[PDB]
Amino acid sequence: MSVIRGLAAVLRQSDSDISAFLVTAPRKYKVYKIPKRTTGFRVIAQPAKGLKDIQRAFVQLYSLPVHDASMAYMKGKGIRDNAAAHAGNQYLLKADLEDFFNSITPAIFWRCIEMSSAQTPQFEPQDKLFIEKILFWQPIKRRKTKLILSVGAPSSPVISNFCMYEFDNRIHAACKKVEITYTRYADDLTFSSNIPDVLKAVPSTLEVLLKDLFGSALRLNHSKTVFSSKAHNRHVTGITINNEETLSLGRDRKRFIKHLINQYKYGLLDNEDKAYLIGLLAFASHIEPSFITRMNEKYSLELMERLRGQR
Amino acid sequence: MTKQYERKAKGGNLLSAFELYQRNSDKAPGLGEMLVGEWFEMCRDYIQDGHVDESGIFRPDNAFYLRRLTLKDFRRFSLLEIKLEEDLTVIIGNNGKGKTSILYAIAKTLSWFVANILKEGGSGQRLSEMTDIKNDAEDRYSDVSSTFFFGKGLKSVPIRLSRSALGTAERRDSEVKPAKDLADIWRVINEVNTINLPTFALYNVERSQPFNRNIKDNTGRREERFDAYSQTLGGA
Amino acid sequence: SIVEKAICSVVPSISNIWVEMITGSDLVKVTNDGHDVTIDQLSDGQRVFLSLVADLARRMVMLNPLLENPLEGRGIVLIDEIELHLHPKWQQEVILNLRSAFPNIQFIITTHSPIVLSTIEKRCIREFEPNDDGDQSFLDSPDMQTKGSENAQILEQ
Amino acid sequence: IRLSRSALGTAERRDSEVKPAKDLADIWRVINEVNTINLPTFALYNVERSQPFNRNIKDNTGRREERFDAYSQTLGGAGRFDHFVEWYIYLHKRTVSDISSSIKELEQQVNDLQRTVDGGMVSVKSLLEQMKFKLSEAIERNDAAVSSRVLTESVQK
Amino acid sequence: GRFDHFVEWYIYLHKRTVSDISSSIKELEQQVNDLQRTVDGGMVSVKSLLEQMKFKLSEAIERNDAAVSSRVLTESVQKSIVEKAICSVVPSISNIWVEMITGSDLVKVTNDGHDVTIDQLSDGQRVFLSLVADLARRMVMLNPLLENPLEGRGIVLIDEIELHLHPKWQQEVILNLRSAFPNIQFIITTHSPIVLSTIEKRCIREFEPNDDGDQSFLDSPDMQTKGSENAQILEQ
RNA sequence: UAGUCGGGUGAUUAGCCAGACUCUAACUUAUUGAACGUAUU
Ligand SMILES: Nc1ncnc2c1ncn2[C@@H]1O[C@H](COP(=O)(O)OP(=O)(O)O)[C@@H](O)[C@H]1O
Repeated sequence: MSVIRGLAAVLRQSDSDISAFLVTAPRKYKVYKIPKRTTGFRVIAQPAKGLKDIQRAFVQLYSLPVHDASMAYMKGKGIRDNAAAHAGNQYLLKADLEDFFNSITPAIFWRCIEMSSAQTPQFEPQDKLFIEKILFWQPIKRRKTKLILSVGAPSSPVISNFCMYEFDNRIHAACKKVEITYTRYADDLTFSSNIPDVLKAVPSTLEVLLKDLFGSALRLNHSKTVFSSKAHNRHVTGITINNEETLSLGRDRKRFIKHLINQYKYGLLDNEDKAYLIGLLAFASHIEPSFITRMNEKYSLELMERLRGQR
Repeated sequence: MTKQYERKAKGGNLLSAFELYQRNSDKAPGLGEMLVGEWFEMCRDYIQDGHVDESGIFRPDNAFYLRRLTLKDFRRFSLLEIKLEEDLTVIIGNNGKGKTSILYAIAKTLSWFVANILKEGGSGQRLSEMTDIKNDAEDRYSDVSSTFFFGKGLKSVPIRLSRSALGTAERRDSEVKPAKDLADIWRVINEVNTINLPTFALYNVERSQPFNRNIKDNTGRREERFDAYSQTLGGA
Repeated sequence: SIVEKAICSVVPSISNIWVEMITGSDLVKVTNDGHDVTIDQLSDGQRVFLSLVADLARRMVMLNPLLENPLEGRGIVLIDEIELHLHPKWQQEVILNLRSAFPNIQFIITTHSPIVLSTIEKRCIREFEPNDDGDQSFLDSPDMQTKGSENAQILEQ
Repeated sequence: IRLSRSALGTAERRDSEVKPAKDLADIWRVINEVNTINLPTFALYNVERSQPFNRNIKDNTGRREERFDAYSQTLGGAGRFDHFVEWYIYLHKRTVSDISSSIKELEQQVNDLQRTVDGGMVSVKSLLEQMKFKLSEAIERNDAAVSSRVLTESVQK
Repeated sequence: GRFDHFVEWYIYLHKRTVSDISSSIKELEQQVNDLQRTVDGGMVSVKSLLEQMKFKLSEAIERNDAAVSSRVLTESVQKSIVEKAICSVVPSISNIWVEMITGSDLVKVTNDGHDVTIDQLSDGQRVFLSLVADLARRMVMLNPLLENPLEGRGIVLIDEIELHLHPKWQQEVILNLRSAFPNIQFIITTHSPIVLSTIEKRCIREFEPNDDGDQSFLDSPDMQTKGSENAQILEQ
């Protein structure tokens, strides 16, 4: 029974129950809007609890290959590693893909399964429909053919990382030859090098590789292709890179944190802002450990200790 | 949420301040007076702040100009980028190189700003599906991406005009929402309290037409202020 | 008064502009080279430039009521072939006059003339490579400093 | 149904609410398309109704006959009396002539040209490319006249 | 100039070149021969209302002798002359023809190796193309008795000959016009010294800078403009 | 010169002080989901 048998063995449920559940599974999604940070809203499709558990079990059962250049949605790796990969360089070529998650269709997934250069788990032809129903979301009730990955789902990140495995491999191989390091936080192609005038040809390589692999399904966002140098601001996925080639939160965010700590010093900070400040300080300690020491020196050690609390 | 918008607005962001002002105004009159609020004053100061420099010219605190223009499969350009200057940009070349095309694309982009200043959610001009797309092409669609600068509070206003060729099953859409948001800010702040509005004009080859005052031109009372946006990007 | 001052300052030949009501059709008169002439007897080159300047000044004045000088308001103006119907003497000062009258306007301009380029900084010029078919990306400024240079040198380089 | 307009530069718009009217008219149109029904007559007659009659009428034959021509310029304020004259003359022409013979000669040219089809050229389609289905379309257009549908020309007149 | 008239005339020429009269008059004769034998026995009802085409045969006989009696050039010859006049004068245009795209016939040109249509032409190329095309059409239509109708008498007045023209094109706009139309007296006005560098000093009439209209004669410049430097012509 | 980086002061997102950089060239973004940091645990 293959996939359904393993899902039943993991969920401790009968095959009939799971099979009946996986009939309108591409449709069992709750969609909502979250507020954008400046203005507008973002639409997210989140599956139901049962489908979420099914997707988690399917993800843990089958291990799809991922590349080392990818930095999103893996254990032990995240924003700090992605920023530190290009920390010591001089020039960067942050680029983005156009509608990355909703451009992935079951056709793309099955095309990537067969031609993957690394090991790929064997899916029987009988269970491919169940795979499509488990992994993919179906917007528009009337259209049963439109199946896309939903940004935000227990299974979408790993599928998205796997679908770009060949792209990541080929891009990394091309970039290492020309002394360019490449990382991708699942939508942010980051290229950096110390050689001048070497990043100009990278976007054309990206376009031709995307056309070769995904055809017209995946495209670059030309408005999101940015060239930066030490003469201008340099930040990778939220972490500023200094002219001293070290990670930083940015001067503005550091001054904001300083103002928050000063407000806490005179007791003008409420509980919500206090919790936000504690979270920001933990994130800063993760990203910029020296900032915590500087704040301890500036605002005394006892004030900081009382602010972060004790165990 | 209100807390995040307040944190961003007190830092100088204009979009967050306008969002806070709108959410206060549309609420009960306890927090919404349509004006005389912190966020409305922040927005109007952001729009209206300036100082007279050493030469006697008023310089606004937050200048407005176009930063980048990208032309993808537009007329003769497969993919072109420009780095428009803050004060004066000159485009030179032989005949049939695309300078008029660049000006035409910029005017089409500015038409959305003009329309949404005049009219809420107004529709600007769109790329032609018969002539604007490159004849050779590979996907039979064209994109015109623009980024605008409106001070440190609004460092980027990305607007993209897209059109697909005739007889294409897949039609490409335009991303014009940020221009609508900025023009909504301008229009709402102006109606609540008069502010200085930007000028968008195009003077193409359609100028130099003969004669003047051809007809009485019953067209909308030239005296009223918003008559300055009428046919402003028409070319003549 | 503001519109009249702008028109007289930018357009070189025009010294004054006003409206006559006697002969009771309403008509606008200008002064070209010391001669009072009506608006319809202008030449192509003094009427086109005056039309551009007058329209821009009207829009600036109407859209900037809270400015001491409304022409100092912000905006974007697109001009195609600025040297249209202009003698080489006029081309030597059109850019300077436009930039002086409207200092906060972002001017994006195309031209076929070294005379106009002689009054423009090298950094403000975006040139097309002569052997280009549309595959070139991210236009560049020229190498030779056009501002204050010889017209023949600008034609050469 | 509400017809709304707002001034330029207002922070919020005032839009029309013509959806119920569109729904009722969609009901009318769809029902009529599937099966012919009686339609309402909307007309407006202003003081421009008093205009001189210009003797002869432009012979723009081909459009005064269709049913939906009754809505052409129906709310312009002046009735299309020239359209009425053309329609009335058309009805008279179909009553005094073209109806005593009815479909007697129109189908005869097919048999007559069958001689050229058989004993003339090997195959003839260029000479008989229109009337063969023109007779069929005339029949399916006059089926309304011959049934409990669109009235005959004589009774209309 | 009436460029729309030129486009209609050019499409007429293309249609009558691809159709011709020898492929229609013989068909009319064959149809008449078939029908007359068919109606030989009787029942002339198949010809009474078909007599319209038989009379149109004689109508087509008319208006065709005028094409033989007036010694007018062949439509293909006129098309070739107009095409070679257009391509040899306009630098960017390589060839011009008519295609039946989606039924309608539209004129296409070749600019820098690409096959854009007329509506996609830039203003600099389109205006010069319209001028040369209208002049060539008028010369061909008014000079039917010449081997080359472009070598005919006439007086052509052009204002601002360098209009919309790049300086590279101004160096060859006078020579091309003179070579294409040798027997026309050209009276032109210009604002560019690049054009004057290709013109004899004897052919130039100048207005003095200090001139309010009291002068009585237009003199030639003292310096020889032909073959001179651009700076020298600008200065003297 | 701009612009950028950000060590310090500053009831502190502002202002100021010192220092530094400059491929034609950042524009700081998104949750409840995924991973990361932190806290309970
Ligand atoms: N859709 C198109 N596809 C390909 N080439 C085009 C298209 N539209 C115009 N062109 C070409 O691109 C040029 C456009 O000219 P234009 O933008 O007016 O330039 P300029 O102002 O420099 O003369 C011409 O050479 C024209 O033939």
